[PDB]
Amino acid sequence: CGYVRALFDFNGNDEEDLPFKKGDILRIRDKPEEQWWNAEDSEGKRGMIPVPYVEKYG
Repeated sequence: CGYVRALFDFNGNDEEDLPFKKGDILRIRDKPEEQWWNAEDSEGKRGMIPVPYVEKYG
């Protein structure tokens, strides 16, 4: 219920979007766009995360 998970490790590492990893945890915070939303990683880093690269956990 407002949580996603990345099932793929990305290479990119822009100084704007948070980096993802295989089997990473990312919480949903705000979904302004229709592809990348602002999710809070499991590190407290709140940035844009892909909805496709991730999955609906809860």
